[PDB]
Amino acid sequence: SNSSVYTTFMKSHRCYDLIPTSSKLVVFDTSLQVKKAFFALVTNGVRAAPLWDSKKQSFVGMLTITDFINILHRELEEHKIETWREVYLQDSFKPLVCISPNASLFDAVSSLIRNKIHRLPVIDPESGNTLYILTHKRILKFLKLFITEFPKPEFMSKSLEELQIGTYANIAMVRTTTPVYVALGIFVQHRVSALPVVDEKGRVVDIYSKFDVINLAAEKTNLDVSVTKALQHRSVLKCYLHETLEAIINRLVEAEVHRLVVVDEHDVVKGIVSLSDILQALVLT
Amino acid sequence: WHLGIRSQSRPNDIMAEVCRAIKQLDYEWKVVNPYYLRVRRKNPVTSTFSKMSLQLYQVDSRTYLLDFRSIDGSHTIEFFEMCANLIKILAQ
Amino acid sequence: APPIHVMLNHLYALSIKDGVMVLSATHRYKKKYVTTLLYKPI
Ligand SMILES: Nc1ncnc2c1ncn2[C@@H]1O[C@H](COP(=O)(O)OP(=O)(O)OP(=O)(O)O)[C@@H](O)[C@H]1O
Ligand SMILES: Nc1ncnc2c1ncn2[C@@H]1O[C@H](COP(=O)(O)OP(=O)(O)OP(=O)(O)O)[C@@H](O)[C@H]1O
Repeated sequence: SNSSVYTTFMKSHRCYDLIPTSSKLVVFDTSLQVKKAFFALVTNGVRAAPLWDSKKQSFVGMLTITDFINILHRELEEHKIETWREVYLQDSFKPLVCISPNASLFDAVSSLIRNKIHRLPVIDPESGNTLYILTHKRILKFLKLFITEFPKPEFMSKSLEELQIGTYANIAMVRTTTPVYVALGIFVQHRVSALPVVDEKGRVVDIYSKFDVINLAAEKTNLDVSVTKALQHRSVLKCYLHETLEAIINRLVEAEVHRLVVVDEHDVVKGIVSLSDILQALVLT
Repeated sequence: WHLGIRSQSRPNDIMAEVCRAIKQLDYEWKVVNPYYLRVRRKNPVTSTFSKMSLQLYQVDSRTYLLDFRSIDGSHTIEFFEMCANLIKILAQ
Repeated sequence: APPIHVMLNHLYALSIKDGVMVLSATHRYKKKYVTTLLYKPI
């Protein structure tokens, strides 16, 4: 099963396998104020945290950048995570998705993909404890350690166009002139992590992310400002269709970045390949 | 980080307070030692049990340390909640 | 009277700030150790 090797490898291992020997887990009570939770996230240096509801005596989901994006899109910080989740009836409509330590990595990848989420809490059925938080990135690194170290399938050599991996239609992008609030709206509208920034020609010049929006807002100074000006407040990776899938992967993992902009010789944007596109290609397929 | 909570009251008084706090809590408790304990909180929502242990240590001539140890929803989190409630009452 | 990886299972705490209490403890799952921090409103 050389051409299905990766699938086999992932079905062979458990989520328990990529949990660190010693790890730290930050947990919020849903009664926590969004502002304080936000600052708790920063001081700990994490982008998301599992949510524990005291009334329900249960983990009810995750607090992610997207949740902030939605919030900002509508006192935001005074109200409890509860109140905000209730406004969207989040517990009922997008209920917690969790996975067991003994479940396979393949199941984890599949779950992440089909549920369109990036965080997958590893919970022990026996104690109900959350042990770890799975992500595409962590799973990919694990797969990568295997990829580099054992004979590769022939398709790993195949180019991107050749393999048809990535998204090449309805790409969500922004122009340098585009106001930040406009970008805000399109984030919520397209459910996408980052937006390529393009000039009048359409060439890619920068990438704008949900975190940029949140950074700008935390600054409390107006959303009306364009995309490049906001980008000046800070502190691009692309690929070509002719490049090999293996080379694309290395690039992703090396720079610990989440996706590449696929572009023309002139840098006009053709497509986008993200970690999930990679995982589904290798593992789920 | 801090291990448990500290107190400079007389050991017997400290233990008198804990039992009081536990009763206000409605948690059932038993006494292994004069200043050591096992606390069982049954769970209202999940109808399950969470058990922890309290041991009173001395630290210096004038100071004592109350130690919270869990016993093998979420059991870790419930342990935190049981401890939090106790400390809130003791905080008063 | 009172008696004067050992920590495993022992409650730990950061001092309270902004009416939020942070409780932490390290528990073992198999060969893995998880240090959990609970941020709960006082
Ligand atoms: N395991 C999960 N179960 C239920 N809901 C989840 C889970 N993970 C995320 N969500 C919800 O899905 C939405 C999308 O978050 P997701 O983590 O997928 O992307 P994100 O916000 O970009 O986070 P990240 O920074 O990890 O990419 C969020 O509102 C979050 O509350
Ligand atoms: N700007 C965009 N416009 C359209 N589609 C996109 C854009 N960015 C990513 N996609 C596609 O959306 C899907 C998920 O995108 P996203 O970048 O949110 O996921 P992901 O990045 O794979 O998750 P992670 O950030 O953990 O990799 C992927 O198929 C990706 O190809």
